[PDB]
Amino acid sequence: QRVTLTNADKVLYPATGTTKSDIFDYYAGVAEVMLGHIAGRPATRKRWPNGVDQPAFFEKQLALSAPPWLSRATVAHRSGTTTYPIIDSATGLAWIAQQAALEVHVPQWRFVAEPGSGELNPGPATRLVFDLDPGEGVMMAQLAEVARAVRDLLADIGLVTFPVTSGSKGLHLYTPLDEPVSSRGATVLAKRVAQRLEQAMPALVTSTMTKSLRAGKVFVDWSQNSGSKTTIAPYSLRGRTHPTVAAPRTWAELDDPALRQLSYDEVLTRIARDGDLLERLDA
Ligand SMILES: Nc1nc2c(ncn2[C@@H]2O[C@H](COP(=O)(O)OP(=O)(O)OP(=O)(O)O)[C@@H](O)[C@H]2O)c(=O)[nH]1
Ligand SMILES: [Mn+2]
Repeated sequence: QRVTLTNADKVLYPATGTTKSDIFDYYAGVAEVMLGHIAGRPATRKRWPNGVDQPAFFEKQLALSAPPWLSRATVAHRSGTTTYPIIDSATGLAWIAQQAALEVHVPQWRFVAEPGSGELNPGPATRLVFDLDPGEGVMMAQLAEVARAVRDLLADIGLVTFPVTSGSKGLHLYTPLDEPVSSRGATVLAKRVAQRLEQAMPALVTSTMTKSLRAGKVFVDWSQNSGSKTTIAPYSLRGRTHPTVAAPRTWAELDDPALRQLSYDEVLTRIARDGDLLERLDA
């Protein structure tokens, strides 16, 4: 289990001078809190080899050159088969940094080992996710109000919801599923939540993607519960002008109208103070 960090001094975020080495330091720093929420999941790497002012790609297939110690599993998609890495150790996060994989994206299900053969196949959804996107003119205050409304509807079912500022423009919400549920079943439940909210507050919420009608509304994207979709991992850096993070928040923080995205240094400071706000999500 060995990684050599090359171009450690290469700036990946020109705006802030943040380097590959800084990204390595960050991922080392968040390893203990981040690994639980990506354990057992295929990791998709969004890479910016020349930094955030240069092109990115969304890399799913594991390269032939990938180190032999990386855990991996295969997924049959509608075209064929893809081998993914599974990130489950500090060394794995060191590899992520070396790859300039600023963002780590995962589905809401984990691999499960076969009864007799120990072969890894996709298992049930372990959590629901909601991806909340602000339409034009929509401020953080409205995103937070809609997030509370999602939380309340799920609370009517005895489900708990954890808020995450995405690091980009919106909010992500996670709710742990106590009993096993298929990704199909998860997508149905999430869609019904979204639709219920849109019916209750059609001027403030939409459950459909079409952008012509998104202005003034929060689009509550329920579709990333699909087995074939991903959502950025909690604690992931973002490939944006600033090295912001998909940062777990408290509901009390969401009562602040000045609510904003957090930078990676802030997230480290918060972990030092409070540990993992998502500790109960994948326990
Ligand atoms: N195919 C593909 N999917 C992507 C790519 N980048 C992100 N995704 C996925 O597309 C969806 C939206 O991702 P993003 O655009 O990063 O949105 P976000 O993290 O919710 O950030 P904001 O909406 O800006 O707050 C998620 O399902 C991601 O896993 C990409 O380059 N290619
Ligand atoms: Mn979004």
